[PDB]
Amino acid sequence: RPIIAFMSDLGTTDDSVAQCKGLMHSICPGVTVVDVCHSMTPWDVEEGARYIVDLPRFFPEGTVFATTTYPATGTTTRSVAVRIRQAAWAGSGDGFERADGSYIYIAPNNGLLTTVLEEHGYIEAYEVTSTKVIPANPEPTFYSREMVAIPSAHLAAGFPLAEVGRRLDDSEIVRFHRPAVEISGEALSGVVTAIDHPFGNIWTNIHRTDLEKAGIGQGKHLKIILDDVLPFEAPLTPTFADAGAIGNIAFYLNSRGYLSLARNAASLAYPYNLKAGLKVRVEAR
Amino acid sequence: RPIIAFMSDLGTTDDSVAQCKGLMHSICPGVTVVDVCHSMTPWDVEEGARYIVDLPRFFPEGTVFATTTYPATGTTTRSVAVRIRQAAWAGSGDGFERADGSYIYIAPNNGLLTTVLEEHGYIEAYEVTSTKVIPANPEPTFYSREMVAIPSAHLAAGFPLAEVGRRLDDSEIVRFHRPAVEISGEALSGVVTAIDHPFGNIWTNIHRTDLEKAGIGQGKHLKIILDDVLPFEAPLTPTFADAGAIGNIAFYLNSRGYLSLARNAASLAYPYNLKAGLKVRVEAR
Amino acid sequence: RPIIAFMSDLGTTDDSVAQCKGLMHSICPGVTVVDVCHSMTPWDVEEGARYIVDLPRFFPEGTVFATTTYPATGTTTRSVAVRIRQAAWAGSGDGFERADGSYIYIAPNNGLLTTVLEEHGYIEAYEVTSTKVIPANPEPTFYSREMVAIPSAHLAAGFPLAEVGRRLDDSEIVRFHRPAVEISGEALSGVVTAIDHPFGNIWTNIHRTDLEKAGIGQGKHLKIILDDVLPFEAPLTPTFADAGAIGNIAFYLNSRGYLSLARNAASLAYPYNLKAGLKVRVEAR
Amino acid sequence: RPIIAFMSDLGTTDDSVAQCKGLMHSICPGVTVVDVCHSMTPWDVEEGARYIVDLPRFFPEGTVFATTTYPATGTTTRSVAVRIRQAAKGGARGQWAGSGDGFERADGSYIYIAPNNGLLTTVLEEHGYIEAYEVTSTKVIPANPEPTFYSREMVAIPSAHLAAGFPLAEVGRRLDDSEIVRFHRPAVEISGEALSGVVTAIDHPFGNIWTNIHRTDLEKAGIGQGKHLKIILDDVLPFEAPLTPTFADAGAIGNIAFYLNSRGYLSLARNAASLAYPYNLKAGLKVRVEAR
Amino acid sequence: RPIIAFMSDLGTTDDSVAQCKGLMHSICPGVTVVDVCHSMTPWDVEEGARYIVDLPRFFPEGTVFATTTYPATGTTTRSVAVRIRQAAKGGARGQWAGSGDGFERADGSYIYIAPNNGLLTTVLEEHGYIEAYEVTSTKVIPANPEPTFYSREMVAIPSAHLAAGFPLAEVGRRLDDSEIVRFHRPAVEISGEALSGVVTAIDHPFGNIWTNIHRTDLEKAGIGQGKHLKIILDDVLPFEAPLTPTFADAGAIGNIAFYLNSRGYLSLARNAASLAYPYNLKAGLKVRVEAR
Amino acid sequence: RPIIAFMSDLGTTDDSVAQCKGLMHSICPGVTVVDVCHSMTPWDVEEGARYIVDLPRFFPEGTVFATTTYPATGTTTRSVAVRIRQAAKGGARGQWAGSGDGFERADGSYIYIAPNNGLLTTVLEEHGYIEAYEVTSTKVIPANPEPTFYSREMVAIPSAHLAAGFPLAEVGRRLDDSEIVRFHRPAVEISGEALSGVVTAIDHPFGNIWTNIHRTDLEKAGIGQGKHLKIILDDVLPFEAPLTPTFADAGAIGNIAFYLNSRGYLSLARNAASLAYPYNLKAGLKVRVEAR
Ligand SMILES: Nc1ncnc2c1ncn2[C@@H]1O[C@H](CO)[C@@H](O)[C@H]1O
Ligand SMILES: Nc1ncnc2c1ncn2[C@@H]1O[C@H](CO)[C@@H](O)[C@H]1O
Ligand SMILES: Nc1ncnc2c1ncn2[C@@H]1O[C@H](CO)[C@@H](O)[C@H]1O
Ligand SMILES: Nc1ncnc2c1ncn2[C@@H]1O[C@H](CO)[C@@H](O)[C@H]1O
Ligand SMILES: Nc1ncnc2c1ncn2[C@@H]1O[C@H](CO)[C@@H](O)[C@H]1O
Ligand SMILES: Nc1ncnc2c1ncn2[C@@H]1O[C@H](CO)[C@@H](O)[C@H]1O
Ligand code: MET
Ligand code: MET
Ligand code: MET
Ligand code: MET
Ligand code: MET
Ligand code: MET
Repeated sequence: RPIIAFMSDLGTTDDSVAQCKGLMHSICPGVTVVDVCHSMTPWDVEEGARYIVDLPRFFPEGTVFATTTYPATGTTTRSVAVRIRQAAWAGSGDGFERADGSYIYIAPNNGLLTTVLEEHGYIEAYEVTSTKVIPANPEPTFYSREMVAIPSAHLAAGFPLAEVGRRLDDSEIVRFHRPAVEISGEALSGVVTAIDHPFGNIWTNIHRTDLEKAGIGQGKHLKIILDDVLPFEAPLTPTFADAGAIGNIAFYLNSRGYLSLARNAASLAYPYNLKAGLKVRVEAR
Repeated sequence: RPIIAFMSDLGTTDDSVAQCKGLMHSICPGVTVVDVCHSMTPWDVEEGARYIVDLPRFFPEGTVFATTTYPATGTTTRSVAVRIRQAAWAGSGDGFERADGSYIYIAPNNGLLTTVLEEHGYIEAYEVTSTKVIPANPEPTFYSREMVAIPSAHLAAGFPLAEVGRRLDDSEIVRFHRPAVEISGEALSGVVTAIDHPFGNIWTNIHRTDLEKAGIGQGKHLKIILDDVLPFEAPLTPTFADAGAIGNIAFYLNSRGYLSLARNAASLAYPYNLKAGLKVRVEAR
Repeated sequence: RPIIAFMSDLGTTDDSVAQCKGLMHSICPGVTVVDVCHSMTPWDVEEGARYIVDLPRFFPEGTVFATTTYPATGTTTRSVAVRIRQAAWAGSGDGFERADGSYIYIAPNNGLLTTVLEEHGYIEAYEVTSTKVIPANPEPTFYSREMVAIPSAHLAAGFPLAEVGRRLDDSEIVRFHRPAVEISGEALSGVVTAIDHPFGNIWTNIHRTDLEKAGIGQGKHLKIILDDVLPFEAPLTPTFADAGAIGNIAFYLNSRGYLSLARNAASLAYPYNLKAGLKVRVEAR
Repeated sequence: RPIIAFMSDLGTTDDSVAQCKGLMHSICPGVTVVDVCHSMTPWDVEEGARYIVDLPRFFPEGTVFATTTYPATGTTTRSVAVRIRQAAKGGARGQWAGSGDGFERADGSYIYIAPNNGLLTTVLEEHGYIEAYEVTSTKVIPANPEPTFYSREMVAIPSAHLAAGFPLAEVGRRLDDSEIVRFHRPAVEISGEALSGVVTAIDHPFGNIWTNIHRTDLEKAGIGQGKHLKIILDDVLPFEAPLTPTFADAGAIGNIAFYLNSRGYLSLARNAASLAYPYNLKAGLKVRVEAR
Repeated sequence: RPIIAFMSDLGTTDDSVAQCKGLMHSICPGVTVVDVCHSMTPWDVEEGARYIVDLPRFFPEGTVFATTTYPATGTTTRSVAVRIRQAAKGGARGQWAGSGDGFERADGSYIYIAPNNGLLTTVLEEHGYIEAYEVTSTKVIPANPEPTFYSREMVAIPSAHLAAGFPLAEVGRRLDDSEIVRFHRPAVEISGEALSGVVTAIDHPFGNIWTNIHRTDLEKAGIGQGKHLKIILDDVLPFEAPLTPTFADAGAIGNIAFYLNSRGYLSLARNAASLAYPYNLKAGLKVRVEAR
Repeated sequence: RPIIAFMSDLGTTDDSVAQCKGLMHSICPGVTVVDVCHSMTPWDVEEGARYIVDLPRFFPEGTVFATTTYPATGTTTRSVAVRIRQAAKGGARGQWAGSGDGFERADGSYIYIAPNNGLLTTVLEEHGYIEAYEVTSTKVIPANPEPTFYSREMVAIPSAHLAAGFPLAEVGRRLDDSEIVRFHRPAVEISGEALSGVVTAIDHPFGNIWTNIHRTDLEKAGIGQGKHLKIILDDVLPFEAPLTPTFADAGAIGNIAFYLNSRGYLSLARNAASLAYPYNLKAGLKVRVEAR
């Protein structure tokens, strides 16, 4: 039962995604295509990375991840196809253990896989050039279809990964550089990485382990200032309801393990026009 | 061929729904996940109820409905899993008769299933606590995944419903209270329950049976006033085209059996900024 | 492995599409429903046509296309079901050749299939009236479900096309009339047919063959004026990156073969409030 | 104590109006410049016309009206300056303005000066005029006018000379009536028990709705105070109310009121609430009026 | 050289204000009409009140304040005209306005005329008054007032007669204090180290935030210049800053400042940046003040 | 008949401007306060500068310009008051304003008073000045200025004393030229057949586009009336048109026009249509000009 999990910037308003799915079913009969999302901000490689970095442990072994925003479409660039190592457990009971090397990502070689590779490691990476799995005459503006969707379907059908093209050195895989959290005492500086739609919760790049280094744990009183102006105060709690009344401010670690801000069953970011990229300062005593 | 029909407030812009689907396929290989919608207004239990109340007759028997907006995520609350009684026919010819007790809903116990239970009745309801079908260590902020998606997949795989947890008394199932239509002569008062996106038609809580009690039938001339200010007049007709010219006002019973307002092949609500919650007054003579 | 590719104006915010899919699975067990899109501008038959005209070559033979915007819902009108001739190749290598007569469209008879029929031709067309494949008592406002979704599933299950109703003459199939490109020297006049969401690229009705007639080929310097006011200049290039710096203007043939405008990895239409329908004038020397 | 009442499309965000006023004071020391408004939709002469046609009876005799939207600035066109005949009564009833029984205004006692582009159409129609002149004399306009600023050069500057007592007939040659540009207004159509017209304006900042159906139109149709009416907008919104003097007659806050506005025309509104703004109702919607 | 200071809800987009001014000049030749503002939210008497309560000390004695939002226009209601007692000192400190030590204003030297609908509540509260009269004499209002335009008929027109020297006591009968409509304002609540109040206004066009906590409230709570404060908005935004004279005392551009505004009330802002606009902060948010 | 021309960032929605005017009349009875505009973007001194630099030639000699955006209000800063030298000619051609050949203005005949924060940069640059003084005397400012309201305390109030004839040199000590704060403006870059600059302003309410390329810049580049030009905005929109006197020279309504604006700078627009608004074109876009 092959599965392709599909994340793109192709949108939800025309036939772009369906063209890809038709070909996926053409190449791999009985494939199941699971949509991640197709509404990421176009060409925002760091935003796309967030939508795909923690997928593996949720999916059956052998799942292929087709992940793409392709602003360099039509150029001599070629996609990269990678077998990751550690799935890094979700599910009922104690969850579902996944064996190493059980997932393949295929994407533009433009940094999209940066955090996937950082968190999971990888066993082998190849550039995708073989006309066995890509068109001999690719549509210049549609590499998300030609260089990702189509070869992802061959990989799901069991095309041997090592035959898609030559093996890449680690230096040939493009990566983006994320801003580091800055820690001084129990005072941390970071950024808003995302507005958690559709709730308007606010996600930061400050991880649980950053909090731990600052001696911040559950129940610690925090002050969080956004963009050096807008202040919030709350204890660190497991979840939204811990803020008490509807509308109250909660500080919590999100399901990804990162410090987040929210109103309890109300939207925090939207009424204040808050967006990703704002500076975050965290203070505890 | 097991089917899970999935309705959530999780949105369409990140990997939340895909995490659920991966696990559903992990737990129930060969399951088909049919998306209802994932864009309901967060925490609006009455809006969610509308999207799920009339699903059963459309689906093959044995379908599991995973339906969730979970503002109490992370608390000691537990989901409820319910086998409904009457499917309450759709399809070609005279439609498809569905046997009693053929569908299971699983949802937060927060009133989401209120109208499902009212229209279909139910045979048996259980709280979902067994670590055979939920995580032993659930992600606090993600009960829509942990307490709905994951156990819905076990139920679809044939996990016995009565083993998910203890059986609930009817008093333990939370319900919301809907405002009643008020009837005086052939004058009715109700509310706008929904803007019918993407058309901008206007749906009210005034049912066919309310109209019947007021002696209002097909062709009756009506005056409908919204929010005690904005007036419309038309005869009650079966459909949009019966208004005549494009843009003309039609009054009709929607596919759910409720009195609705529309412009013929044009949007009524959007140009006038009309939204759910407005008072509705209906007058006939 | 039957496939229905589903394009509608039913939206993504309620249970409308799921009601259709439930019935499709009810009628054709093991069917795969592939969503094209459901967010087309309601009742815009020319916009819908664009989303479905080039689908066939992407899909396995035997695929049924269920395509619908149905403003005449509830009237005596009946859908048309058509076996097209030429699929008109996509895929790896030299692509996937599709045999003639391998696809069926079913749609309102309201012009939606106009360009499908123009580009592919057709072998046979029927009105859909048999209560073997439509309801004996159709919901007046829901013909997209009753007259398209339901019979599309019977066709996918192998219901013989010629038995859905009587065979239509070509004169009985409604068509819309598209505005023609006007060519004078190497000066062309057309219109913006679409904003290419989510990128904000601008698509025109000026085809590669129109450019060829004007002696315009790759590298030719063009001036394009929108709405007789807003000017742009660039050489014709294969793709976005050929504009050079991020934000620079590119002129290119889109994946459909039509002259298009874009900023390189930035949105052209949105900052300038540009929308479909604007006049397009093209000048070369 | 001369007065220039100044209506333009120059806006309120830069020094354009002040340049005009500086010059008005330079030419007519002691002048008072009374702003009408400066926010009209640029180049909409029919909107501009509504802001100036009712002014004369409110002002002291001798007042000069400098009124201008000038899209033909810098061309060979020249402004028209005109002495009107009747100051004219106005309002829901038709009366002189002021305390007591109001202030009767003498004939021939106001001058309008404007681009000759139709801006004065309803001024001339409602007030009549004695003689009209094109404005060409370099005694009252620049010898070398700023091409893009005729609202200053050909309206503000000569209006101040006129306010200072410069003889109107010496601004340039007399115009024939046929040389005066006019726009054409939609007529009200009248059946016995009914009337059709149009929304002419949203009454800012309240959101009241003004139509072109005049008191005299109502009278011809046998409609007077207290008459139960239906007023349908856009053939889709059938409002019902009696014709009343004012908003509060509708009773509760928010209730629909039908009334003659302060210009003498049938209008709709909500009592101390905005009718047009919540529902995006705008000028140009068709109006049907029916006696019930 | 009489002055009428004119505050209305008539807006700045049509000829309504000019009609009023034309009549003011007709009645009081030589008058100067000083616009206060005309953009107040229609029918919001508490907002209108804030625009007029601090005016007297800024104007020459004899100045008449014509202040009006008139949703009851055209009813049997009549305007109130009143001679106030104390011009009153104001500001962050409480002083006379002007150069040097400021200009002391004599008592009984300003008249307000307004709809009797509560608009003058804080004027009367802060200044006191000698006598109040309903405005009924057709010496100073029309015999047949335009029903929808009492702001012109019952405020503008009589204000000009008063400016011209018409005796206040002859405008109509004396009112008892109980006949003067008043609105009720939220009181500041005071604990020893803390205070609760409300945002009364966003200070346009800067986006500063004004509260109802007055200097005298701070003094009662032992809070003076330099005191470290917390000001929490909407029980969700806990701003912290010392109380300072002005914006630049916050240091860097964009930093939060707490200060007494020019009306004497505790306010919050950013130094040469907008506080309220980027975050959609609006009047009505709860305020909690704490000494730190 | 003294005049104060008043430009501020105080806005048009509350009583701030009226407080200033009340005081101006208190100090200079008989003064006329001519509003320039009050809607400038707060604290944008370069925008404020554009609203005041062209004023002098339009006003009678002796006119005082009170011009203020004051983000440093309440600090030790003091306003600068200055007698300018040349009133200066202006416009597309460079001429005196007014009828006939215009009104020549004497030197040394206007005073500007402003925060010393660069607001007067282009005023001083284009007009020159005789002497500049810091404003400190309590004869003309309050002994105890309202900390947040220096636009009133340190500009409005002393401007009225100056209008009343108070000797400029007695407002405080003479400043050295180096003590006058200035902002720095982008220079136009000139190649033989081409020029680069910037959009300085959108011309509201029309949506015309103003650049910093001056008539004298065009002359240096050999560009005169009728010259076929290309003007590229943001290196993405290559407009083409001949240089013409005015908008209507473009022919049909909506056609692109290139012209020298009333301030003397190269501008782009559509003939009786808005260029900038439909496409969200704003100040700050780069400009390239090419002779064709
Ligand atoms: N204007 C554009 N500039 C650069 N890349 C684009 C543009 N429009 C679409 N694309 C890219 O083309 C890809 C499809 O091949 C999409 O994933 C998208 O990132
Ligand atoms: N700010 C919030 N307050 C309460 N519940 C939330 C919030 N954000 C997301 N959730 C809920 O968490 C659920 C996922 O477990 C979603 O269904 C959603 O209802
Ligand atoms: N107001 C309306 N007027 C005409 N058709 C409509 C309207 N609302 C929905 N529909 C149509 O009903 C169809 C469903 O049967 C949709 O495809 C849609 O086109
Ligand atoms: N782009 C434009 N096209 C035509 N006329 C204009 C334009 N911009 C301003 N004007 C006109 O110039 C006049 C000033 O002379 C204004 O009254 C205005 O109507
Ligand atoms: N729709 C309305 N309802 C009540 N009062 C109104 C309305 N429109 C304008 N007014 C009032 O009429 C006054 C003029 O007499 C204005 O001050 C204003 O407050
Ligand atoms: N938040 C603020 N920061 C700095 N200056 C301000 C602020 N609000 C108003 N001002 C200034 O105060 C002046 C009045 O003294 C105004 O001209 C204005 O520029
Ligand atoms: C991504 S834009 C170019 C590729 C294709 N035409 C599409 O719209 O998806
Ligand atoms: C619903 S918010 C918390 C759960 C998860 N992080 C999500 O975004 O869906
Ligand atoms: C398309 S509107 C009428 C059909 C159905 N009620 C729906 O909302 O889709
Ligand atoms: C309307 S163009 C003439 C006015 C002047 N050019 C300005 O706006 O500054
Ligand atoms: C506020 S209604 C009175 C004013 C007048 N009717 C107008 O707006 O023209
Ligand atoms: C710009 S702050 C000084 C003005 C005054 N505080 C006001 O806005 O009322």
